[PDB]
Amino acid sequence: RILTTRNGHTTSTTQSSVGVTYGYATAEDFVSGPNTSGLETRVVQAERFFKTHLFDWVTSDPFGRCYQLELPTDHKGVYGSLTDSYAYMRNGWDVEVTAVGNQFNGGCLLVAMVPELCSIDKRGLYQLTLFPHQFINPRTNMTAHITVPFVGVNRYDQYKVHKPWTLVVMVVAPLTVNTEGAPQIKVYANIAPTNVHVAGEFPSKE
Amino acid sequence: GIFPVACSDGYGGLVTTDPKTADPAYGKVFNPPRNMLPGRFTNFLDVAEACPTFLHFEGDVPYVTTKTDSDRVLAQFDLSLAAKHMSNTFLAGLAQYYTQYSGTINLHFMFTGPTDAKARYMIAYAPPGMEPPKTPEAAAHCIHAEWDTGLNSKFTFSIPYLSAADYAYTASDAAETTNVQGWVCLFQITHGKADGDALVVLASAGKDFELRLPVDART
Amino acid sequence: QVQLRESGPSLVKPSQTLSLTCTASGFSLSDKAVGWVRQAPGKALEWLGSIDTGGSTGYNPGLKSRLSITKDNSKSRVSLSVSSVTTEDSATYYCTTVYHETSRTCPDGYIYDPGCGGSWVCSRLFPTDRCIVGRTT
Amino acid sequence: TSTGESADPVTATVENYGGETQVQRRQHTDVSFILDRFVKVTPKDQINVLDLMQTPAHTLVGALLRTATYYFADLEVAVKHEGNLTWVPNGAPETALDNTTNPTAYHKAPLTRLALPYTAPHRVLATVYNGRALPTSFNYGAIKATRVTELLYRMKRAETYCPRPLLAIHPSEARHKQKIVAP
Amino acid sequence: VLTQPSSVSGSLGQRVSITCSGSSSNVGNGYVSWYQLIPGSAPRTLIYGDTSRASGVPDRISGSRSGNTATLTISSVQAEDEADYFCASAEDSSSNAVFGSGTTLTVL
Amino acid sequence: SGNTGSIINNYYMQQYQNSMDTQLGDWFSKLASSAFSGLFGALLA
Repeated sequence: RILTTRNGHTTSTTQSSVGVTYGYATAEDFVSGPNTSGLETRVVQAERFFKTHLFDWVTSDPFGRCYQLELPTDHKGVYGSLTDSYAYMRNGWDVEVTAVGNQFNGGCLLVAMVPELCSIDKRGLYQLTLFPHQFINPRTNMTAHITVPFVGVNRYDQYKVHKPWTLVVMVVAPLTVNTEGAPQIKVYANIAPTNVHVAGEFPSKE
Repeated sequence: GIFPVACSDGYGGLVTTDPKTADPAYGKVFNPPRNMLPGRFTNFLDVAEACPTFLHFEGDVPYVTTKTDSDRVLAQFDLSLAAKHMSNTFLAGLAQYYTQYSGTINLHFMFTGPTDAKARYMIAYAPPGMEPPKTPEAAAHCIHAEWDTGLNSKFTFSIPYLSAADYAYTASDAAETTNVQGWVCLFQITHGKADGDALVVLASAGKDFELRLPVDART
Repeated sequence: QVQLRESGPSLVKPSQTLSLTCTASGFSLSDKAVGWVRQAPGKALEWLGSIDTGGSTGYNPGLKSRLSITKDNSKSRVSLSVSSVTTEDSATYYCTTVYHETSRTCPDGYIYDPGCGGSWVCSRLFPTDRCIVGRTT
Repeated sequence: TSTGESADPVTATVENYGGETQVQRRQHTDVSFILDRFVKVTPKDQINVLDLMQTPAHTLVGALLRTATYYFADLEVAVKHEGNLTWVPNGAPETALDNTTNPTAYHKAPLTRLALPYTAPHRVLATVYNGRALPTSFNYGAIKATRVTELLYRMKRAETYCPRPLLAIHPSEARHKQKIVAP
Repeated sequence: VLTQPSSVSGSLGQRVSITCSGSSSNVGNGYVSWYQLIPGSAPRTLIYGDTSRASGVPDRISGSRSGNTATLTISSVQAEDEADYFCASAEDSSSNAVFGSGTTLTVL
Repeated sequence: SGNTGSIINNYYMQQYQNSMDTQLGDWFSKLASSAFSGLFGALLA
C-alpha cells in the first residue's frame, strides 16, 4: 500500500498509508465568484508541502490530550509571502501528519481537520470523530493523509482575521511501549495548500 | 352550511411594507394622459449610473488643486459610501437609504487647466488589511492606473469591488479602527507648468453597481 | 572554622521595629547557606530566615510573611527583620548554616530508563515493560 | 466485518449473521423538518438583534442548530409586544428602528408573526467563528418595540453544511432515569 | 518545628548528649546538623555528613542518627561550652527547613 | 419541502414569501450511501 503523493515539486512517499481521506468534498469548486470582479489569479508555485513539528506523543499523555494547529499556520518562503501581499486569499488544504512508530507501540491517535475550532470541551472530544479524520495507531500504519476543501462564509477569506481549519491531533489511547516501542513518539505534519488563489494586491511597505 | 374559515391568529396586522393593496373607495377616475412625458427614470440606479456628480474634498471644492513642492498624494479616502469626500454625491445620497451595495463605483477625473499644463496622475485602490500607501512608488503594487492629460480630459477609473462578503455595507459608522472596504488613493506623480490648475473629480455608479435592502435612518 | 556573629541589641521595644546582622568570614564562608535561628524558652525553636551566595532563601509559612532578609557583601553580613515584635519574641537570636535538598527518586522495581521522556520515567527490568512508572520524588 | 482503521463509512448490517434489515424510515430527522419549529428566546426589554445564536443551548432547536458549523435559514419570527414593532435589516444602523417606513407591524391581540427574509451579506451564516461572540454581521435585523415579552424564531427552508458534536446529558449509574409521562 | 528537651545539664569533664526527636519527613529522609550558639555571637558549624566534623571543630563534639532521632554528644564539657545548642534538618512536607527546640547547656 | 403541509398554491408570490436564490457558473448522504457493508473475508456456513 505505497502512496507517493506529490504537490508541485515536493513529493512525499509513504509505504504504510491506509488511504487518502477526502473531507466534505472531492474537489473544490467555484473559485471565480462575484465578490471579486474577476481580478483573482491562481498562484501555482505555492502548492508545496511544508513541515510543522506538532508535539511529543509521550507515554504519559492521557485520553483527550489534543494539540490544535490553526491553519493556515505561520509560513515563510514562496507562500507566507502570498498572505503577506494579498488582501484576500483562498486555498484548500492537504494535510499529512507522519507520526512514526516501531510497530510495537499501542495507542489509537486520532487526527482531524475541524472547521473553525473555537472551543471543544472535554466531552466534545468523544464525538470529534464526525470530522474529516484518520486514526494513526502505530500497529496498523503511521501516516494520516486528510485533504479538505476551502470552507467559509465567503468565497475568499482574509487570513489575518480568520483561520478556517484547526488541525487537531487527539491522543485516543495512550502510547504503551510494551516490549520494544519508541520510548517517545514525535509527531510531524506535511501540510500543503491546494487550489490556491489570491486577489487585491497590497501596496508595498518599503 | 356556511363555508368555515377558522381565521388564524397572529396574522393580518398592518405591516407598513406588505404586498397587499388597499380596498377601493372611489372608481372610474380617468386621469389625464401621462404618456410620452420628456424625462422618465424607472429606477434611481439609472440616474446614478448615467449622471455623475461631484465629490467633496478637504478644501470644500469639487476639484483637487495640484500639489507643488514635494508631496505627490492629492487625495486619499475610505471607499465606504459614508466618506466625507463622497458625502455630497448623488450616489451616497441614494445609498443612505439602502444597506448593502455591491457592484462598482466609477470616478471621473477630468483635468481643467491651460493646454500646456500636461500633468500626469495616478489612482490606486489599496485593499483593506494594511496601512494605505503614501507614495506612488509604494502604491504601484495595487490595482492602479495612470493617465496623461493632453487632449481628452475625462478619465474614468472603475474602482473595483473585491471583498470576502458578496455585499458590503453602505454605513461606515460603528466601532471600527480601520476601513473595512479599503482606501482609494489618488496621487499626482508628476506635473509641468500646470501647478495651481484644478482637477474636477466626479463619482458615479458602474456597469454593475447594485444596492439592496432599503432602510431609512434619520438623515 | 567559620567565625560568625549576630549583631544588634538584646531587646526590642514592642510597637517599634528591630533589625539584625550576620557576619560570616573564612575560606568556607561562601559554600553553604547562611540561616538564622531563635530559641523559644521551653519550646521548639522558630526556624527563621536563611540565604545563599546569590540571595536565595528558604522560609516557612510560619513566619515568612513577617521576615525580610538582605545581604551585605563587604563584611559578608546578612540582616534579619522581626516585624510586629512582641514581648514573647524576646529570645536569643542566632545566625547559622542550614541545609535542604530534594532527590527525584525512582520506584522500587523499575530502572531509571533516562532515554524514555515524559512524567513516566521508571521502567520494568525482568518484565521489560518500559515507560510504565510515574516515578515518585 | 473486520475492516481497516481509516475513515471508511462501513456500517455493519443485520444480514452478516442470520436476519434481515429493512424499511428504514427517516422522517423527523430531515434538517428541513426538525428545524421548522418555534423556539422560545429570552427577549430584551425593547431592542434585540435577531440572530439564531441567541437561542438557548438546550432546546430542540438551539441544540440541533449548534450542530452545524454553517447554516442557511430564513426565519419567521413571531413576537408578543406592546407597541408598534419595527424590523430593520441587518447592518441597518440604530436610530432606524424608530422610523415606521421599515416593516413595522401594528399591535394585535395575538402575537405578530412576520416572515423575515435572510438579509445577511454572506453565503451562509456560521455557528462558531475562528477569530464566544460571533461577528456583528451574522444577524437578521432587530425588533424595536415599547415592550417585548415573547419572541420565537422559526427557521424556514433550513440547509446546514457542516456537522459538529451534540452532547447528551451525562448521567450516573449507567442510566439517565427520567420520569416519563404515565397515567 | 522539631522536639528537643529544652533543659539539659552537665558537669565539668562529663559527656553530655543533646537529643532531638524528629519524624519520617525530616530526620528519617533528610540530613541533620548541630551547632553551638553563644548569645551575641553566631554559631560555628559543628556536625555535618551525619557523622563528620568540620575542620577546626574540636572532635569533642560528635553526632549520630537512627530513625527519627538525632543526638549531640559533647565529651569533656568545659566552661566555654556553656551555650545554646540547636538542631538542623531538611523536610519535604513543608518543602523547606524545619528545626529543633534549642538546648541551653548549664555547666555546673 | 419541510414541515409545510397546506396543499394550496401559496398566496403570496414566491419572491415575497421567501428569499429567492441565485446560482453560480448533499455530501453526507453520499458518504453514508457509499458505505462498505456485508463482510470482508471468505464466509463459511
